Amino acid sequence: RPATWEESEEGALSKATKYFLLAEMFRGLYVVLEQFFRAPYTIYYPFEKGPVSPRFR
Amino acid sequence: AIPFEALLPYGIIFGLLTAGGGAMQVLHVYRNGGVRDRFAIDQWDSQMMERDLRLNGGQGRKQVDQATAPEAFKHNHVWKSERPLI
Amino acid sequence: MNTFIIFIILIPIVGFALLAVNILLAVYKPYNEKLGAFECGLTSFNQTRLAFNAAFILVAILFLPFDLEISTLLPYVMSIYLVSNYGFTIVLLFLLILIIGFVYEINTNALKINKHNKPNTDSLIYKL
Amino acid sequence: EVRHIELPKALYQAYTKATQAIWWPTYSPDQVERQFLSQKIDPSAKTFNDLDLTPMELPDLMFKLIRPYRVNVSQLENKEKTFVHILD
Amino acid sequence: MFIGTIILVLSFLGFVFNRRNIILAFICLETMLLGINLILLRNSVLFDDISGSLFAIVIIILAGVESAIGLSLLVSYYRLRGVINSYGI
Amino acid sequence: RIRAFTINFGPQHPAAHGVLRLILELSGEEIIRSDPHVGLLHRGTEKLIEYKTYMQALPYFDRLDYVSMMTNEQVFSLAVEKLLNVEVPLRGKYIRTMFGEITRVLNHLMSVCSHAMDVGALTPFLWGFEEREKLMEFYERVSGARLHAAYVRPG
Amino acid sequence: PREAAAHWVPFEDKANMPDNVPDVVEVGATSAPLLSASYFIGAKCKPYNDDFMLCREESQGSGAIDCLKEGRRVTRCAVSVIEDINKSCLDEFRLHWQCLEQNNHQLSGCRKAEALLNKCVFTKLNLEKKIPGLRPDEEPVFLKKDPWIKPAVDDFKSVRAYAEAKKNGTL
Amino acid sequence: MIINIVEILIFLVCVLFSVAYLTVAERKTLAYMQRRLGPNFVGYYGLLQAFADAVKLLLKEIVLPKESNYIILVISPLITLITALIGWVVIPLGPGITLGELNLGILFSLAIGSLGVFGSLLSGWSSNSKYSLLGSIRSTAQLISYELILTSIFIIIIMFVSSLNITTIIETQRVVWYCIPLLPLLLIFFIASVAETARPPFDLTESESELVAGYFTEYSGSPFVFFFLAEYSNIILISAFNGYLLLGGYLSFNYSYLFNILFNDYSYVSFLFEGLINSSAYAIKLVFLMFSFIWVRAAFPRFTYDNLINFCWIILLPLLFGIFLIIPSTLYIFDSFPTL
Amino acid sequence: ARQGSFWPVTFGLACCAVEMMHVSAPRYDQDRLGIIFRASPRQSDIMIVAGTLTNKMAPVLRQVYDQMPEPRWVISMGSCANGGGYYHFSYSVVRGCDRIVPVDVYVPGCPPTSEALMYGVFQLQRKMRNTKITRMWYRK
Amino acid sequence: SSSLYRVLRNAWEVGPRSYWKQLNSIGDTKSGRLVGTDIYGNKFYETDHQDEIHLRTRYVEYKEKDYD
Amino acid sequence: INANPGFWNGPFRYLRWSAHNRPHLFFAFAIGIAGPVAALTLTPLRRKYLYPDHSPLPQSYPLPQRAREQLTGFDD
Ligand code: SF4
Repeated sequence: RPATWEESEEGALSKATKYFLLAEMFRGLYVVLEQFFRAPYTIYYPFEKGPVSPRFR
Repeated sequence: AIPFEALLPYGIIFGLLTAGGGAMQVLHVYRNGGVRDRFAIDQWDSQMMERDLRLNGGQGRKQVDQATAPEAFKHNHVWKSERPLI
Repeated sequence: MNTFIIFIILIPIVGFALLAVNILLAVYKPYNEKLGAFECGLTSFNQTRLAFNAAFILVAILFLPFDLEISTLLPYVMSIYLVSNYGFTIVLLFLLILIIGFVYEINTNALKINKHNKPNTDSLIYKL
Repeated sequence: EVRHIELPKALYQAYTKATQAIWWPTYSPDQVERQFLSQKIDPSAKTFNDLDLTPMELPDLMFKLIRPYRVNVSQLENKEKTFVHILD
Repeated sequence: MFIGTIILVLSFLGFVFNRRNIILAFICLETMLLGINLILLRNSVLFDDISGSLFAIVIIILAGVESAIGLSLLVSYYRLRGVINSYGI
Repeated sequence: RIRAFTINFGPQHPAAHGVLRLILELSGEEIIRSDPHVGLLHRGTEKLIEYKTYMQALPYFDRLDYVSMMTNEQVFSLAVEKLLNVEVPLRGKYIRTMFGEITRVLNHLMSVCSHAMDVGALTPFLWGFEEREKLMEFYERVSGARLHAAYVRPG
Repeated sequence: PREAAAHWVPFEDKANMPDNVPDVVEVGATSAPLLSASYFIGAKCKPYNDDFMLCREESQGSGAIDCLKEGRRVTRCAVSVIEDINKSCLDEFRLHWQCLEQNNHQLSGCRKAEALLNKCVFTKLNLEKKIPGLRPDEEPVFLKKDPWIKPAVDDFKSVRAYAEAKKNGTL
Repeated sequence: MIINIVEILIFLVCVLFSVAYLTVAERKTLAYMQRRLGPNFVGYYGLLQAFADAVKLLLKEIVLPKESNYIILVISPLITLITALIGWVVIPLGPGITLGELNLGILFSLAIGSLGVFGSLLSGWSSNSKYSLLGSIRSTAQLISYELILTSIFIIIIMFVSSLNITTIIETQRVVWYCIPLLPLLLIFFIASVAETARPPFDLTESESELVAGYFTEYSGSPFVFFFLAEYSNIILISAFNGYLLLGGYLSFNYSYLFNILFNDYSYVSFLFEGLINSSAYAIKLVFLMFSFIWVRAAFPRFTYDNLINFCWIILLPLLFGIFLIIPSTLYIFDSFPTL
Repeated sequence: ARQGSFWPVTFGLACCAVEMMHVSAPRYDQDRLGIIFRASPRQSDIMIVAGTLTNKMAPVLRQVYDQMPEPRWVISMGSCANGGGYYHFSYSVVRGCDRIVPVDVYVPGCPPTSEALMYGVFQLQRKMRNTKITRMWYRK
Repeated sequence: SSSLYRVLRNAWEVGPRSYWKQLNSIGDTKSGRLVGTDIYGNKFYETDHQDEIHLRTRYVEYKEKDYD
Repeated sequence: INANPGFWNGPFRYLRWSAHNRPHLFFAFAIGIAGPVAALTLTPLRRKYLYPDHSPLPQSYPLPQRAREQLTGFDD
C-alpha cells in the first residue's frame, strides 16, 4: 500500500528545504557544469577523418 | 581543463564593457574640469550650482573660497521667465 | 540636448537604417505559393474564433488590480521615514486587505484550467 | 481601389529619367513615350486562327491571376447562440 | 485648460456619435478620464498644491479598476452570444 | 454545441518528426479528437518484397525501423529459418544476441534522447549521440555500414 | 516654489539698489567652501540668524522689505567668520572643500580633512562643531570611529596631511 | 555637444557588440557543456560568427504573407528592439557614469520594461491565423504574470533605500550587497528574469505551440534580426537590473588603500583606473548572469503553460506578499526606516 | 556571409535523417561551421531532402520549398531523394526529388555517412563562394 | 584537451608561420611529426601528445587554398 | 491518499498536514504573519534592552519660540 503523509520519515522542514531550494535541480546543474571541463569529442573534418574499416561500402 | 575558446566571447564582452566604462569615466571627468560627477542632486543642489555659476564667472563647477563677493555678483542675479502653461 | 535625449533619438534611427538596408539590398519576388501562411506545409480552413478557457481571460484581467496594488506601494517606499510608524501601520492594513482578495482567488481555483476529460472511476457491477 | 494619378508628360518623363540611375529595373522614359501609342494590328499578318488556337479572356482569368492580393448576420446570430464560446 | 479640454470634448463626441463598434466606446471612456486628469494636473502645478495630484493618482487607480470590470462585463456578455454586433450592448 | 478547432500538427513540424500529420481537434486547451494521418512514408515495401528473392528482400527490413536495423533483420531471418527448417550455429546465435542488445542500446539512446529533446531537455541528446557513434563503429566494423548493415541474414 | 517649466528664459535686472538702503558686502564663497564652513557659521551667527528669522515671521508677509537690516547683520557675520578662516586656517579649509568637490559633497567622504579643519578652527577661532538635538547616549556621526560608510578613495592629500599631523602631535 | 556624441557612440558600440558576442558565447558555452566545440570557423576561433549571421539576414528577402497587416508585422519587432535598447540609457558603470542620470531612473526602468509585451501581442495579430493568436495570447499572459514578480522585488529593494536614483541604490550597497540579506530574492529575481525573457525552461511559445517557431515563425530578414537582437539585449539588460538591485552594481572591493599606494594625487590615470575597476566589476557580474542563463538552458526541460502560470500565481506571488509584510516589520522593529 | 551562416530547413523524411542528426552530434558538430537547423522555412536558406519522397508528400515538399525566402538552395541527400533508390519501382514513390524542386547538390549513399553529407555541404559552399552577384549585375 | 596551455605549447613547438597557416586553414593548432606527402602535394601528420583525443592523432595539411 | 484533514477538527494535525502537503501556502503564511506579530511583541523589548529610538531629525528651520532680543554688532 502507498504510504500516507503522516507515515513519512523526513520532517516537514527538511522537505520544505528541498522544495524551496531546488536541491535536485542544483545537482543537475552541477552535473552539466562538470562536462564543461571535459574533453570534447569533435574532430575537424575535412582535416581529420572518422574511423573507416576494410569492409566499408 | 578550462576551455579557453569558450571563454573568448565572454572576454570580448567583459573587455568591451570595461573599456567603455573607463572611457566614459574619463569623458565625464574631462567634462567636469577635473573632478568627479555630481549625482542625486535635489533642488537645493541645483540652486547652489546656479549661484556658483554667478560667483565663478560661468566656469562650470569651479569653486572660490574668498569671503567677499565681486561687484558683478550684485547685478548678475537671474530670474526665470516661464511661458504660460496653457 | 544632453546624452539622454540624443541616445533616445538615435536608437530608432539605427533600427530604421537596418530596415532600409534590408529593403535596398535583398531581392523581392512575391508570388502566390510563397505568400501562403506557413502551417507545417499544409493548408487549413478558415475557422470561427476558437472557444477559449476562462482562465485565459482571468489572468489578463486580474493582472490589472494586482499591478495597481503593487504600484500603489511606490508612494509608501518613497515616504517611509516621513510617515514612519503611523504609515507603517496603515500600509500593513492595506496589504492585509489586498491579501484577503488573493485568498479569494486562491481558494476559488480561479486560474486553473481543468482537464474536462477525466478517467472513469465507476465500479463495474453485474446484475446476476 | 487602385490608386491612379495623372501627371504631365514632361514631369513624369523627367522622373523616369532620374530613376534610371538606380541599379534595379524601373519604369522607362521610353515606356512613358509608348504610353501615347495604341496597339496597331497589321492588316495582313497571320494570327492565332492560323494556328487553330483560341485565346482566353482576360476578365475570366484575372481572379486566378491575381488571387494572392485579394483583400479578404441575422441567421448567424441565432445560430451562434447555440454554441459554446467560453469553457473552464 | 486646452489639451485636456479638447481631449475630453472630442472623446465625448466620439463616444456619442459612435456607430461603428463597442471598443470605440471603451476607448472614449478611457480618454475622457485622461483629459480630466490632464486639466487637474495643470491646475495642481499652477497652485503648487498636492490635492490635485492626489486626486489624479486616485483617478488613475479607479480607471484601472473600471477598465478591469468593464472588460469582465464585456466578456460575460460575449459568453452567451459568441459575437459582438456593431450595436453590441 | 461544442465547436472543435482543428490543427494540423505536422508534417513539417519538429515534434511531428517531418512525416506525421496529426489532425487534432481542441476545445480550448484540451484534445477532444485526434486523427493521425500517415502514409507520408508509405513506400510499398510489402509489394516490393513479393518481387524479390528472400536474400534480396532482407535489406528492406533494415529500412523499416531505421534505428533498430539488426533486430528487424533478425525477425525476418528467424521467420525464414523456421520455414527452411535449418539451425543457426551457436556462435552465430551469440553474435545475433550480442548485436541485438547493442541494437537495443542504440534504439533506446535515440528514443529516450529524442523524447527528452521534445520536452525541451536538449543536452541528453548530444551526450547519447556520442555513445551512438561509438556503437555505430562496431556496426561498421562487422558489416561495412553505419546503419543498414544487412548483417543478420537467414542462416 | 517650483522649478521652471516647459520654456523659460533667464533675465537679469540692471537696476541698482535704492540709495536709501545701506549697502552691504555679499558672501563670496561657493557651495563647497560654504558647506565646509557651515557649522562654524552656525556656531558664531546663531543669534543673528534667529533674530532674522523671527523678524521675518513677525512681519507676516512683508518680510523681505522689513528685515533688510537684520539680513545685513546676518551676511556681515557670515563674511566675518569666512574671513577669519581665510586668515588662520586656509590650508586645511582648502583640503576639506577640495575633498568635498571630489566626493559629491558628502561629508562622510572627507573625515580626515575635517578633523584637521575642526582642530584648527577650534584652536584659533574658538568655534566648535556640534550637531543639535542628540541625547548624550547618541554619538555624533562625525566623531565616530570605524564607520559603516566610507569613501571609495580616501583623498590623497588629506591622507598625507592626516598622517603628518599624527606624527607632529597636532591631531 | 562633441563629448556627448563621443560618449553615446562609445556606449552604443559597446552595448551592440556585447549583444552580438552574447549569441556566440551562448553557442560556445552550450557546445562545451554538450562535449562539442561550437562556432570556431567563421572568423578566427569563430569570432565573426554573429556578424556573418547579421549580414546573411540583412541580405535575405522579406516575405509579407497574404492575410498579414504588413505594416504591423514590420513595426512590431522594430518597437520591441527600440524599447529594449532605450532601457540601457540609465545603467551606470560607475557613480553617475551613465547616459541618463535620472532621479526617476528605477521608474524609467519599470516603464520601459512594461513596454516589452507589445511585440508578442502585436506579432500574432500581424497575420490572420488562430494558431498565431492563441500562441501570442499565452506568451503575453506569461510576460505580464512575471512582470508582477519583478516589480514586487523592485519595490522590496526600494524599501531599503527610499530612492529611485539607480546610482544611489548602488551606493548604499557599499555596506553590504542586497543579495546577502535577501538571498531568496536573488533566486526569485533570476527565475523571473528568465521567465520574463521567455527563455528556457520558460519557452512555451516557441517550442511547444501550433506554429513551428513561436510568433516569429513568419519573420524573415531584418524583422527577424530585430526580434533576435531585442531578445539578447533584454537578457543583458534584465541581468543589469539584477546586478544593481541585488549585486551591488559596479562595486567590488575597497581600493582606497591600493590607490593611495599607487597614486599621490588626482590625475586622468587614477580616474581611468577607478573607472576601469568599477566597470570591470559590473561587467563580471553581467558575465556570470549571462552564463547562468545559458547554463539553465543547458540543464532543464520546459514547463507547460499551466505549470508556469501556477508557479507565478500560486507559489511565487504569495511568498512575495509575505515578504511585503516582513520587510517593513523588520525595519520598524529595529527603527531602521531609510531616510531620503 | 552566405557560407558562414548556413541555415537549413530539414525535410527529415526517413533513415537519412538519422545521419543528418549525427552531423549535429558532438563528433562532427555542424554548428562549429555556422550551421543551424530551423523549423521554419521562412528563416532558412537551404532545404535538405533527406529521405524517400512519396507521392502523398510531394505537394507538401513543393509547398515548403516555395515558402523559403530568397536566395535559396536545395541539397538532395541519399538514393531515395536522388532518384528513388530501393523504392524506385514503387507505385507510391517519386523517382527523385528533382521532379518536384530544383536541386543544387546530390549526395550519394544509402544513407550517406555524416562525412559524405558534410562533403556535400562543402560543395554547396564552394558553389556559393563562386557566385557572381554584383559582378553579374555589372555584366548586364 | 581544450586548454590554453596546449595551444601555446603547440604553437611554440610549431613556429609562428605554421601557427598562422594552421589558424587560417584548420582553425586549431596541431603539432606532430610529418609522415609523408601526397602525389598531389598534401602533407600528412601523426601526433602522440597525450592531450589529443581518439581519432584526432592523424591529420592532413592541404596543398591548395581551395582544399577538398 | 493524503487529503485535507480539516483545520477545525484538529489544529496541530492540520498545521502538520499543511506543512507537509502545501509548503508554498504554509510558509507564505508563516512568513507573512511573522512580521506584524514580531513587531507588536518585539519592538518594546528592543526599546528596553537593545537601544531606544533615535532623536527626530529637523524638517524645517527651527524657529525660536520667544520674543526678539535686542542685539548688537555688524551694524551699518
Ligand atoms: S537513401 Fe537509404 S538511408 Fe536514406 S532514406 Fe532512403 S533507404 Fe533510408
